[PDB]
Amino acid sequence: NYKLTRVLQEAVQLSSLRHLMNSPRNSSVINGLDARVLDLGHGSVGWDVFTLDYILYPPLSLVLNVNRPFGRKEYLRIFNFLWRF
Amino acid sequence: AYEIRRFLEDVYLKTLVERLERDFNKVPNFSIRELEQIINETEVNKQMELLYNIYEEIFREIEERRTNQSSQNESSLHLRLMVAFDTTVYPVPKGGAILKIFQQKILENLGDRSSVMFLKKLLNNISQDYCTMLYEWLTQGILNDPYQEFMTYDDLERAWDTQYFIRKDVLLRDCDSEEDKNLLFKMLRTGILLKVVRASLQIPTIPSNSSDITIQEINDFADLMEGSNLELYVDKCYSRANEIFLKLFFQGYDLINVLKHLQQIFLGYQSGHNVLKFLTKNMGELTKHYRNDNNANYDKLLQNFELERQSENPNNLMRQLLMIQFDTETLPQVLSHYLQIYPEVTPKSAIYHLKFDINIPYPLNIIISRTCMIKYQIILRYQLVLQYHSRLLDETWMDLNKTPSWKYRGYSHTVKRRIVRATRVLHAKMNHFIKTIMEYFNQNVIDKEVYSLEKCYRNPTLAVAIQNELEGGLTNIMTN
Amino acid sequence: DVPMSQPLKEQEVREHQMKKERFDRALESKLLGKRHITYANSDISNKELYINEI
Amino acid sequence: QFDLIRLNNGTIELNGILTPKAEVLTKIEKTLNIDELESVHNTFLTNILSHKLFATNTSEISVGDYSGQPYPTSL
Repeated sequence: NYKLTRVLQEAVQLSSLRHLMNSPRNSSVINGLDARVLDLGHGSVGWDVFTLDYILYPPLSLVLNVNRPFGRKEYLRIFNFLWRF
Repeated sequence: AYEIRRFLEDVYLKTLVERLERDFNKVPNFSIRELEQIINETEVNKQMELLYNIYEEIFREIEERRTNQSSQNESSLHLRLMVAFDTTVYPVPKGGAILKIFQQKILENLGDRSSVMFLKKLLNNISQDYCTMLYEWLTQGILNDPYQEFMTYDDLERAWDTQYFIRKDVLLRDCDSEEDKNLLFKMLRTGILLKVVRASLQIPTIPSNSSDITIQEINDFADLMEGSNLELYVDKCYSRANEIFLKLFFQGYDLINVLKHLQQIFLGYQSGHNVLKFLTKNMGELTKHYRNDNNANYDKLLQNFELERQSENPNNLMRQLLMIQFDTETLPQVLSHYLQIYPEVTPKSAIYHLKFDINIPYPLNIIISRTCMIKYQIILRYQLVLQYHSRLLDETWMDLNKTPSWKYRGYSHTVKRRIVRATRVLHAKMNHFIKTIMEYFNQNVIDKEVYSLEKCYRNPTLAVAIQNELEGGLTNIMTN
Repeated sequence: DVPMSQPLKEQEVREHQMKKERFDRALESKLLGKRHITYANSDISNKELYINEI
Repeated sequence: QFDLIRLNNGTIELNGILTPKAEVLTKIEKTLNIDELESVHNTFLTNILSHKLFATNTSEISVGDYSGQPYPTSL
């Protein structure tokens, strides 16, 4: 739960998103990449619990509907379905 | 009151005489009902009712402030601001506390365009001197406030450790939300920086050519307080103030060099040899007595230090001002006042009580505050402890490889191992641990923060930004 | 559908910032604070208009 | 140029305000006046009589141990 942020930084560094994280201007785009830990009870495995998210703050949180605290959480369930694959 | 008397003399008495008395003396068919009609037509009744409503509002305010005697922001601490709030509730409203009454009246009269025009002209007339004071405080940092009215004021009527206050009662905006506090403190900081710039150069005013960002006078207070107009005005004033202040420090004071010397004194940056020299000349005293023993004659330490300072560079104002001191509290007990650590669990070595400090001279104590100086001092005490134990292990290695008693090959071929070999192995482990801790600290925390600060003053824009980088570096170090 | 956790990178950043802020607040408190509160003990008068008794 | 004030408690500090390094924004000796010359002469004479081997007849004298006397009395 605290190695995951370092894992995320490294994955962004070990992937095509490294041109975005190490950009002089668009680093703020990846600054919003955060992970969330689901709650499916005891005896779960990090595979069916770990999900990615994106923490948007204004003005963008007003324009881009991401997993808002009381919405349908479209991005989260889509990410679960593709996480299976 | 001047506008009230001018209204009376030039409008009320003019109406009275030139209409009522001239019709009472020259106009037949005049009568009391026509008297009241004339009064109602010339608007004199409406304008006088407006003035009397404002007077009654000021009177109820005075009465509340006379009876309500049962009375009693972290941003001023989040920033390096030796400024307090003056929560005094004065007996009569002043300045902003009356401009707010007038704005409230203009609101309560929305729809009566004649009353709104009258009250707006009244506000534009009354607030002219307040706009003058605010313009002066925003473009030259001058505080000419003989009637205790402005948002802020200097204490202390040598005289450089000035403390500002903020009269909460006379503020223009209530200072409750976050943008209002941002604007208030931006005004305060603009004035403070401009006063600093003006006091350093020993000039009475800052020439208008000292920056490309020129500020105009406030010629309409109602418009200024309409909306974001005040925010932009204060933003321009703050930009000009920061530009001039940073020009002054980075060119006339060489603040880069002052920070370099402060990092050489307290961080060890590019100054390891000076610390080693200090230790070699003072290796015996910093371990003596495990304390100051009965106010021990540790004045010899101060004499050694002043002797070294005599041979220090004269153009290094900071080392000329460096004062070696012996604080009665150990470094861990000093750290316990800010961090979740635990004190000793008996006197403990004198270097644990050794410390340094500098009375940073004005104006350099505006950016280099006392908080960052305490951080420098604690960091230097820790660095001195580390370098001191490293020098201990250095001279121990020296005595282990220069005393033939230890190089001697012998010792029953059993004593040699269980004594000398175990000693050398434990000493090697101690040396590796100490040197590795010092390496990690110096080149992964201290070096990182020095490099960050160095990045900050590569074409900066705000003095508060430089203060923030400095304090954030020292906090990253002290919270490491 | 589930009571997921708060962000992780944001959570740890907040923890670090809170450590720094606690340190800075303790440091300010040790320095008698940089902001305080006052009441005014004295008032102006003018030698052109001076007074002594009623 | 750095006129430092030093106090008996060891605390020191710059005298007044730190002037900028000839900062310029727009575009003749510095000698001494009468009171300054007399202050220089009196400072010379005091510095000579304040020296430990001249200071006598006061309580501000530090006494030399192993004699218990002020140094000028011994000399």
